[PDB]
Amino acid sequence: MLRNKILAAISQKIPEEQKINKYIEGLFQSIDKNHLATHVAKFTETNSPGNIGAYDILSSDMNCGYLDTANAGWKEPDIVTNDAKYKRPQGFVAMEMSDGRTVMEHLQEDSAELRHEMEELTDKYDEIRDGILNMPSMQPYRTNQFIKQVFFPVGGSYHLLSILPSTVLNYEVSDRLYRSKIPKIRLRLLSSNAASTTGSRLVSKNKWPLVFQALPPKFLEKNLAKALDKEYLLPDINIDELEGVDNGCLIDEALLPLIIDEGKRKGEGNYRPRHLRDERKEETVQAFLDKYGYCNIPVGYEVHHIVPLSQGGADSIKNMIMLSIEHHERVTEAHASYFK
Amino acid sequence: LKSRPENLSFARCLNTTEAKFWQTDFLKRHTFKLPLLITDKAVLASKGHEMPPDKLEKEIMDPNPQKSQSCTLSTECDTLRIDFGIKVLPVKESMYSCSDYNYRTAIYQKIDEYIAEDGFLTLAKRYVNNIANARFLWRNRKGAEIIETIVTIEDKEYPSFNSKSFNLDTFVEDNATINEIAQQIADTFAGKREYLNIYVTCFVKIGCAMEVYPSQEMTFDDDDKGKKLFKFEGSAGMHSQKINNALRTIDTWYPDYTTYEFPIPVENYGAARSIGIPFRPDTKSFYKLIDRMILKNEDLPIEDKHYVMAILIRGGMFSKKQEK
Amino acid sequence: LKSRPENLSFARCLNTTEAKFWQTDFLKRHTFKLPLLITDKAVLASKGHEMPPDKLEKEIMDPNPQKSQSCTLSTECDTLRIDFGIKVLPVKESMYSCSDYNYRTAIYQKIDEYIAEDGFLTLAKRYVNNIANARFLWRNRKGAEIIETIVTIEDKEYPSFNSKSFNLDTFVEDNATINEIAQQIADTFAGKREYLNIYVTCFVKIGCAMEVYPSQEMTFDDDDKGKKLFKFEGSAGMHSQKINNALRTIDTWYPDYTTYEFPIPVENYGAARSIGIPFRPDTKSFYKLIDRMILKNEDLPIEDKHYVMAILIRGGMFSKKQ
Amino acid sequence: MKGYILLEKVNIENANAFNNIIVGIPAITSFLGFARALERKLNAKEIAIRINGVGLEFHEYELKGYKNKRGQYVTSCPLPGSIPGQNEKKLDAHIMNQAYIDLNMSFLLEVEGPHVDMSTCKSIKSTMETLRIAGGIIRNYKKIRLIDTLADIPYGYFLTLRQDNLNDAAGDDMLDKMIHALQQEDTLVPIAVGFKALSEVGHVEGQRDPEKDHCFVESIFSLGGFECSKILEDINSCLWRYKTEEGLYLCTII
Repeated sequence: MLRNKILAAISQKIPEEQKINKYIEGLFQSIDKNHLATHVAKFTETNSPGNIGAYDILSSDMNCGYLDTANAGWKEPDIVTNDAKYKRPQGFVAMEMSDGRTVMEHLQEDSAELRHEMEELTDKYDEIRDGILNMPSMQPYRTNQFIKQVFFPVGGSYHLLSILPSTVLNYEVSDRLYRSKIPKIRLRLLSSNAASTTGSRLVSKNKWPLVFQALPPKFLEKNLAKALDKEYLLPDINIDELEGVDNGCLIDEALLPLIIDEGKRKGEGNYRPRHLRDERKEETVQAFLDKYGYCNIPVGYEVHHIVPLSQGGADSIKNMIMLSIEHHERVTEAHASYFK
Repeated sequence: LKSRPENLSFARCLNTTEAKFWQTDFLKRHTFKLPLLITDKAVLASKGHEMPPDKLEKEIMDPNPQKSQSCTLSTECDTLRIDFGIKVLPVKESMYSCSDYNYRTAIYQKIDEYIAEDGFLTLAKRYVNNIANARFLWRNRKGAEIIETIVTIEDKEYPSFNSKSFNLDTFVEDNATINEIAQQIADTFAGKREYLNIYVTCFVKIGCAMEVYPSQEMTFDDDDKGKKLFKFEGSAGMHSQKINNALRTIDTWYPDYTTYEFPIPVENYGAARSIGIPFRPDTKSFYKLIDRMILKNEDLPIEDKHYVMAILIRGGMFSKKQEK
Repeated sequence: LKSRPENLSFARCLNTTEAKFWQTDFLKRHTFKLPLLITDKAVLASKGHEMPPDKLEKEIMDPNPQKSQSCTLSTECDTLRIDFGIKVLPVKESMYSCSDYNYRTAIYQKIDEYIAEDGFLTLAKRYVNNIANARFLWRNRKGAEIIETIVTIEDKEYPSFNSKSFNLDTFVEDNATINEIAQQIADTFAGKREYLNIYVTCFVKIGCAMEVYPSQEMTFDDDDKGKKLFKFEGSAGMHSQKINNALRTIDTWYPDYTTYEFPIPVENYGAARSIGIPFRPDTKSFYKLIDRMILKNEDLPIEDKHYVMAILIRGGMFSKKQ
Repeated sequence: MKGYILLEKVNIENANAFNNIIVGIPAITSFLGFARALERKLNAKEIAIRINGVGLEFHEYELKGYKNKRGQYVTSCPLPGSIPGQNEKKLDAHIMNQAYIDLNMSFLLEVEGPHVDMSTCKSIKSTMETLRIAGGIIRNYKKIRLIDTLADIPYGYFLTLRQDNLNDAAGDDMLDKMIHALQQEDTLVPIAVGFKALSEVGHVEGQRDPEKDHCFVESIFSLGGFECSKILEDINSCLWRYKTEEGLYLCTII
């Protein structure tokens, strides 16, 4: 029943026999271009001239502490051509009949019914079978860009690598993750035309794979709280323009309630542990004095932060005022009365 | 020297980070700030897109449920604040890969000759000019009352700018702050400095409860097809690619400039998405100039040298035509 | 030029913010306001929908549990206050993308000609009229005693409006305040200014502990079922794109206008949900009209120019498949 | 004079996160290559040191994209500007598979050699500004410190190798063992740890540098786990170091 499928594949206005002729004159001319591979290039970037692939065959040592292709799953080889102008053999062997298997399997064991159907439909089935059944497996000759190349420290010297992706392993992983429950990603960043231009039929039919989700624990993700923890607050009272500062010292009695208010109406609901507290440094205060014409703190004055560091404050020139000892313990006991 | 090396690559010397949006008040912009968040929404429109005259008669009166996202300032904060940073690296120490050696020596010689001749000052001045006029506001810029920009290098707070008083088609070379910032950038460009760090913060008085415009993500999904805006650490932000595209809009030496009179972003073929045509589809492209400079030695005009070095600062993969 | 470019889109020129609901008393209108919150409410229907007679006999007396939300005034305030704002930007500086230069120059020339003849004054008058008659109240306008609308520009508080006197079918252009505001709006539209910032505050007196009607969220068949209302900064409010639809009801130039005699919102095909028939399904649509205006380069009646400028003010995606 | 140097709270943006079949944490080879590049940069300068063994401490992470209402992750990509080769003049460009991630992590380097002191920390601080981590861009850092006591390590979860859990599962091929072991324990995650060999050492026409030895490789995957710093067993049993065999370039702990 492949004749009507072939007729449906052809989209011309020629007669059905002419459709069959147009279908068949391309297959035996595209047999040579189709090749067999395992790690076919152009998967990372389709803009790569030529067809580069390894076709790994060796398979042993299912006991080491690492996973690679051809030792796991690996139940279908890669049939990859050079481009999409002649992709006919992949779709030709990709059909299924009423029995329930693929055309390639029937070609391998030389099914009698398919043989007589081909003999009815044409007279060159033997050439097609000889072309397909032992198709050449090519070597990865030459390299270009669009292929990820890195340097590895082998001994004291260096080696140049030519990393290639295993698409059959990708397809197997996609199938197993489809029939599983592990967290996974879809990764649908591809189109039908691009997947066709790769040339590999395994990715042409598996356009959007399934990928392992290798992530740190859930409570290690950034959010608004973590970002706001690293931000700190400074008061709006500029001591530079304020009256009664006397080169940066709390000098008059009738300004302390304003400062206690500013430290009071700005540090509510911001108590944090020491590891989240902003650390006081000895260089910020020294920079403050040096900017404000001093080297050591004057006698009778102690440094003080208008917004406490324990309540989301910041250590800077803005959140820093010099003031007398009595005012210091007054503000300290007022804040202890409010907070703790 | 017969052709370009089989593997040559560069890296961008102007690396920007992700911008972050905060909302505040203009009179208290130096003291406090508040987070800006992105809110989901759903709309119900009518089918008004251009339809064929057959489907139109059947589904003209049909409703259209759609999904979207939006960002909007609060009702008591009328100022938008955007902070980001730039890292500057020397052009000479940025050629990551070069297969050949004579080509590498020739490239170094031409770069040194350009440094001795001009000093990377024109491009630095143009980049700082793009920073000052706040071109990075692709959409929000429009309809702004006051725009203020502040640039800090490591601890020196340079005086603020006024981006409203800056044409987007002309470039200014007479400004002390622009002069010193561009001089430091050119020093880092040439090789006199190992690296440079810049921090930029812009305040916009867009109005009270107005709408801000974060960057939009590029995602694919079978079910959802709505608009998704860029969320950066839980707050709205802008992509680093979008900011970098505004900064490298300095190209005024393309052919037929007198017919258009606007700068375009620098690219290999002079292509710009806004116009839809390549301005350098010919012998004025980067490849032809670099072939007329390195392969066949010839003193190109100063404008083409400016364009070539501007391409080099942008970075890319300028290798030979790969063959099977 | 022969056809529209493959990429063409206009950003909107009238950016309306989102309304916020407050409640107050009419005598203390300029003294205080209180928040207006939304309350959950579950309901028990008696299966009143139309059903086939097969299962009707067995499933008629069953109850029906659903959930919903509601928003009513308090027992001490009888006035509802709505605050929102508008930003006005020039029409010429609104073409977001255009993959052609000849089309851009042609559109700029046409806009310059329209500014030369009309000056964007009629549309400005109609928009301020739609602001004044409080068409944006929607279901809150029904059964109201006093509706008072105030428009504030910068620091100039314009004289108040009596919104009930205006009729929702005819446009008044003789008011001094309406013309004064429309002058600034037309100046901003043409390009004499850079931007305009209007602020609208509306007081509606509906009664004590009556019901107000905020916008309703659109929910797809994914999360749940039930009525959900829009909450803007906690308090109830209206969607920004719902207020814009009311201010867009200016189109009185469609064919068969004498048969119906009411404005409709400006749409591409002239669709009107309030009546269910399309008013521009043919050569009078925007797509047909803009082709004769730009490509064929022919003169049009000033009504079609008004409609085209109204479409351009709203904005859209006027792309073209190759 | 051996010692340990800790780089605290390094932020990396737009780091590469897409291996062949892994999305998320970048391969360990990227971190080891970053350490090797740092060592090469110093050795090209006057300060001569050597780095053997790197320990990674995760603090924060964020995949580039968003989370679906079903809990899945959808990844976003930058708009492709231009691609060399054919069709390089058209405005729109082809889209391939890619993923990105931001992460803030601390590094522990076991550095050996002469003159290991505060001057070495200053040199590493000056020279680390011109580097990239796994294709990402460094933006900010807490500080650089010289650590000899395990108690000085800040709070965070290290990443180790747990290939025993992979080898102690049922199934003939190790894909089934890996899947089953992932089903038993939710902490375990699959990570890339090196490269195999698929060809022989030789020379080809066209490469990054035509002087070294060329060899086509594959990506090697294994399992790994996260252990807290406060419950860490010992300093030496958290490091990652190179391992070279007959075409078995790999990173391990030892």
